[PDB]
Amino acid sequence: GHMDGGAGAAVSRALQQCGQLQKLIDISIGSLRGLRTKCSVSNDLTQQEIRTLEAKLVKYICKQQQSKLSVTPSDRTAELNSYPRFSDWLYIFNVRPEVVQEIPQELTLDALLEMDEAKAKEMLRRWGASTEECSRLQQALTCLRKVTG
Repeated sequence: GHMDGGAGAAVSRALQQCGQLQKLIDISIGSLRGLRTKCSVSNDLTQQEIRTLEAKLVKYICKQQQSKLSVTPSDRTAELNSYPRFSDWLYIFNVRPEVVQEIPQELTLDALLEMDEAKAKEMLRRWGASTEECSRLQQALTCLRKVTG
């Protein structure tokens, strides 16, 4: 409710970065994409760069619920309403993609951000998140609803 209401010339700041640029999300995530599989790196400072890239990526994927203050959440686009993509979201903190593959296709982050934290904990725990694993996740999933907006 602060300049949002019409995603016209304001949508560009959420939409160019939705796909057109694809450097911010992909290139930053490529670094962790490598790290998720290849953890033998001789470059310590890059482990820290990657650490930044991960946290930074949340600002790119969840910007559409944060920067929705300029781009109406009721407008954005179907694509912008599909963000943050669970696949491109859980990969940032590792929310066990092993577990997310057990989730029914109708239920996605779309519905996860929609559910209660207590409820989500029990959902995740029913998909393979093994109790403490879920708690580790919950603390990171909460970042979504704490990304401002």
